[PDB]
Amino acid sequence: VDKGSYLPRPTPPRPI
Amino acid sequence: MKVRASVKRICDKCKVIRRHGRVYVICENPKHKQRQG
Amino acid sequence: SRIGRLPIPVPKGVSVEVAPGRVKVKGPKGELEVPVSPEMRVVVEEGVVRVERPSDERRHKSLHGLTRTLIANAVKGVSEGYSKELLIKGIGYRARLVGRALELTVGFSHPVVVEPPEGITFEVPEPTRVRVSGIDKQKVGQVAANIRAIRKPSAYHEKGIYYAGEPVRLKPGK
Amino acid sequence: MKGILGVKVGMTRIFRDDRAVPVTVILAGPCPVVQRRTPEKDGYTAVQLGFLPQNPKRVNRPLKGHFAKAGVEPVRILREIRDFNPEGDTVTVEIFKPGERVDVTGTSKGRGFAGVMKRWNFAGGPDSHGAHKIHRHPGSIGNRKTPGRVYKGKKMAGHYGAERVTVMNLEVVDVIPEENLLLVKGAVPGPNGGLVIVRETKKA
Amino acid sequence: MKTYVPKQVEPRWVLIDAEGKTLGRLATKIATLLRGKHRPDWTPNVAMGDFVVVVNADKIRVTGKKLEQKIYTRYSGYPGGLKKIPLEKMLATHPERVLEHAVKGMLPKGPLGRRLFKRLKVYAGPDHPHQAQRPEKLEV
RNA sequence: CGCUGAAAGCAUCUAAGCGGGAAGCCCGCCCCAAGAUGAGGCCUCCCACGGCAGCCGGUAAGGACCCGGGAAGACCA
RNA sequence: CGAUGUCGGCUCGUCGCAUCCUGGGGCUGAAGAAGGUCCCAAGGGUUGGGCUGUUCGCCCAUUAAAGCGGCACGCGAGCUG
Ligand SMILES: [Mg+2]
Ligand SMILES: [Mg+2]
Ligand SMILES: [Mg+2]
Ligand SMILES: [Mg+2]
Ligand SMILES: [Mg+2]
Ligand SMILES: [Mg+2]
Ligand SMILES: [Mg+2]
Ligand SMILES: [Mg+2]
Ligand SMILES: [Mg+2]
Ligand SMILES: [Mg+2]
Ligand SMILES: [Mg+2]
Ligand SMILES: [Mg+2]
Ligand SMILES: [Mg+2]
Ligand SMILES: [Mg+2]
Ligand SMILES: [Mg+2]
Ligand SMILES: [Mg+2]
Ligand SMILES: [Mg+2]
Ligand SMILES: [Mg+2]
Ligand SMILES: [Mg+2]
Ligand SMILES: [Mg+2]
Ligand SMILES: [Mg+2]
Ligand SMILES: [Mg+2]
Ligand SMILES: [Mg+2]
Ligand SMILES: [Mg+2]
Ligand SMILES: [Mg+2]
Ligand SMILES: [Mg+2]
Ligand SMILES: [Mg+2]
Ligand SMILES: [Mg+2]
Ligand SMILES: [Mg+2]
Ligand SMILES: [Mg+2]
Ligand SMILES: [Mg+2]
Ligand SMILES: [Mg+2]
Ligand SMILES: [Mg+2]
Ligand SMILES: [Mg+2]
Ligand SMILES: [Mg+2]
Ligand SMILES: [Mg+2]
Ligand SMILES: [Mg+2]
Ligand SMILES: [Mg+2]
Ligand SMILES: [Mg+2]
Ligand SMILES: [Mg+2]
Ligand SMILES: [Mg+2]
Ligand SMILES: [Mg+2]
Ligand SMILES: [Mg+2]
Ligand SMILES: [Mg+2]
Ligand SMILES: [Mg+2]
Ligand SMILES: [Mg+2]
Ligand SMILES: [Mg+2]
Ligand SMILES: [Mg+2]
Ligand SMILES: [Mg+2]
Ligand SMILES: [Mg+2]
Ligand SMILES: [Mg+2]
Ligand SMILES: [Mg+2]
Ligand SMILES: [Mg+2]
Ligand SMILES: [Mg+2]
Ligand SMILES: [Mg+2]
Ligand SMILES: [Mg+2]
Ligand SMILES: [Mg+2]
Ligand SMILES: [Mg+2]
Ligand SMILES: [Mg+2]
Ligand SMILES: [Mg+2]
Ligand SMILES: [Mg+2]
Ligand SMILES: [Mg+2]
Ligand SMILES: [Mg+2]
Ligand SMILES: [Mg+2]
Ligand SMILES: [Mg+2]
Ligand SMILES: [Mg+2]
Ligand SMILES: [Mg+2]
Ligand SMILES: [Mg+2]
Ligand SMILES: [Mg+2]
Ligand SMILES: [Mg+2]
Ligand SMILES: [Mg+2]
Ligand SMILES: [Mg+2]
Ligand SMILES: [Mg+2]
Ligand SMILES: [Mg+2]
Ligand SMILES: [Zn+2]
Repeated sequence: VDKGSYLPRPTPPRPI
Repeated sequence: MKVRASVKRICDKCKVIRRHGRVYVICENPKHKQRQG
Repeated sequence: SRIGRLPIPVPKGVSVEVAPGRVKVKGPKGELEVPVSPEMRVVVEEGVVRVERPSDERRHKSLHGLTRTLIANAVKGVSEGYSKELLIKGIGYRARLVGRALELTVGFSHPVVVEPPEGITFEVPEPTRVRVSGIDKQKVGQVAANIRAIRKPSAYHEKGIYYAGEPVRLKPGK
Repeated sequence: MKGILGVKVGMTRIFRDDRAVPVTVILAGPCPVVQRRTPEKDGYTAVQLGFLPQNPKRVNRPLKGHFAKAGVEPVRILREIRDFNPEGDTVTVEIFKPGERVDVTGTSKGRGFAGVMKRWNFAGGPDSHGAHKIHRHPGSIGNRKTPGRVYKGKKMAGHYGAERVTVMNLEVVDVIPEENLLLVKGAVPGPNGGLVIVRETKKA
Repeated sequence: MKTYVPKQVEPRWVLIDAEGKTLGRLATKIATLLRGKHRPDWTPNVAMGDFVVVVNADKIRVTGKKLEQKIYTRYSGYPGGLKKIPLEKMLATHPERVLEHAVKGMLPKGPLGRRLFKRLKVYAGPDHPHQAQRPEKLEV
């Protein structure tokens, strides 16, 4: 059942 | 068999019996046969 | 109003010997062991067995009656014996004796054969009448019930195996 | 509860009543009894059978003594059959007649480290529509925090085969005593050349 | 003055006829004997109780409806792997387990309690193989 | 669903006792399994070796190493 | 909130039982066959397709049946997107 998404779609980690 | 929390006599021919920890009702009329549950 | 206190006539010549927790009962037709509560006293009088109870608590009153009857039945069994008659009803329906065994033709695609257990005797006087006989009342009534169960009375037709003296109660169809 | 040891030799089919009959041929006889197990001595009943003759040069001393006590020439394999006490000192294919039904035990062919699709007939992943390096992978192995672990017994990749397998209720198609041959209809575990046990069947 | 500590003692073997005794009320006593708490030099960190032989375990007794309703339980670790076996059946199959299981639960958990339990020797039926030990019969 | 049967003179499958009764339960089938430390059993083999429930050394029955391989196998086994 | 990735699908299960089927049963306004209704039962089973991102639902063709729920609306360090 569709509800609010609570995170944005994640991107792979930017290099540290 | 009727199974229900309220078991009662239905006709005067109806007999309340306790049998193996349970309340049944027996009648010569099969419709009236009940066990409590 | 009371069974336990009522005494048991013991005919000549059946014997009754009491042991702690049993009474043995012998007669012309054989013997029977009656297991009996340690708590009742079974008392042997002239031509009379009686049972007495230790108090008037419900359990004792309950064991009392049971006990008299249990012995009284044993007594009758070794003297007169016990029997039950079964009638067969319905067109195809028949009984015949195959040696010591009871063969039943009652509408199945096969006949049903009942072997007598020890102490039980089967007799077919006519072919729609069966007689179960023995000295043990429970055993008799039981084997009787077994045979009847092979084909209970139908609810719509005088058809099936019946106890003698069992009323035919049918209901309508359409 | 008769039984015998044998080697699987291979399959063919025979023609019987205008029918092709798939068969496995087993060399079974002759099996010298080399110890009897009894209730008084051993606590249960069975026969230790031997099979295939061995080079005495290869039989160490504790083994030789065992054979000696039976007056039995040395043999490559010893295996018991349970609840079987034959009259003779020797068991041969003759204990079976065509038409009887048997169970055969073999050691199955060994597949080594096997994937989930070969081992457990798992479905695998898609081959396109975006499947990323998961074409033969098992999928999920669990739930989340409850229960937070994997069931004992969960089907996973691992070794598969080279195990004891018993195929049951096989028809005996022929027996050829002059060559110690038992022809059983169907398939028997293991490779050609592998050891098998042929027992009377427990099916009815 | 420091409290007395016993040097190692020779343990005493004891024999108990379980027949007709009430399972639980026998088990507590067996436990005491195994801990060694009948002994005035009781020391809690050494095994210094008796070895206990019990016979006729199959003839243990139980009150109420427990033969039918008391359920022993075993978990295998596998899905659906909780086996429930009732007293009746346990007596009919491994009768000595009934006493064994009851005494075990009345011993301490830990390395010592486990060791104490090995000192219990329970037999169904009137005989036992510990003749060499000449176990002293105890009424309890 | 019964048999027998009181309390409760009748009746009652129940209070004593006995029966029938499910693809379900226990056994039975197939596989693992004595690290089952509660470490089971049987058959066979070796032997009561030297120097000083311990150590050092040479052996026994046996085992490993190495090698040729294997419908066994990732190495290992 | 110095991060417990969020629908659906796939994969892989596992459990509950208020049972969809299969087994046992009582009552039936149960003649039979077929139903209804309640009780016991969770061992196993519980199909393929059109539409739509759908879950759901409707529909086609079958079926003994085409069960309902829980497992972070089970499962993105397993995939999809
Ligand atoms: Mg990042
Ligand atoms: Mg009402
Ligand atoms: Mg009224
Ligand atoms: Mg009545
Ligand atoms: Mg007299
Ligand atoms: Mg008096
Ligand atoms: Mg043994
Ligand atoms: Mg093998
Ligand atoms: Mg391989
Ligand atoms: Mg795979
Ligand atoms: Mg496979
Ligand atoms: Mg495949
Ligand atoms: Mg697939
Ligand atoms: Mg594929
Ligand atoms: Mg796809
Ligand atoms: Mg991608
Ligand atoms: Mg790819
Ligand atoms: Mg998650
Ligand atoms: Mg957990
Ligand atoms: Mg392997
Ligand atoms: Mg032929
Ligand atoms: Mg091959
Ligand atoms: Mg004491
Ligand atoms: Mg303390
Ligand atoms: Mg045992
Ligand atoms: Mg404890
Ligand atoms: Mg603690
Ligand atoms: Mg009646
Ligand atoms: Mg009666
Ligand atoms: Mg009255
Ligand atoms: Mg009773
Ligand atoms: Mg019963
Ligand atoms: Mg019956
Ligand atoms: Mg079946
Ligand atoms: Mg094995
Ligand atoms: Mg071992
Ligand atoms: Mg083993
Ligand atoms: Mg343990
Ligand atoms: Mg061993
Ligand atoms: Mg090598
Ligand atoms: Mg190699
Ligand atoms: Mg947050
Ligand atoms: Mg953090
Ligand atoms: Mg973080
Ligand atoms: Mg996380
Ligand atoms: Mg589910
Ligand atoms: Mg239910
Ligand atoms: Mg049904
Ligand atoms: Mg009908
Ligand atoms: Mg109608
Ligand atoms: Mg009609
Ligand atoms: Mg119905
Ligand atoms: Mg009902
Ligand atoms: Mg189920
Ligand atoms: Mg299940
Ligand atoms: Mg289900
Ligand atoms: Mg299209
Ligand atoms: Mg679609
Ligand atoms: Mg849809
Ligand atoms: Mg919709
Ligand atoms: Mg149907
Ligand atoms: Mg569908
Ligand atoms: Mg989710
Ligand atoms: Mg919620
Ligand atoms: Mg779900
Ligand atoms: Mg998810
Ligand atoms: Mg992802
Ligand atoms: Mg997802
Ligand atoms: Mg995850
Ligand atoms: Mg993750
Ligand atoms: Mg993950
Ligand atoms: Mg994670
Ligand atoms: Mg994956
Ligand atoms: Mg998008
Ligand atoms: Zn009525």
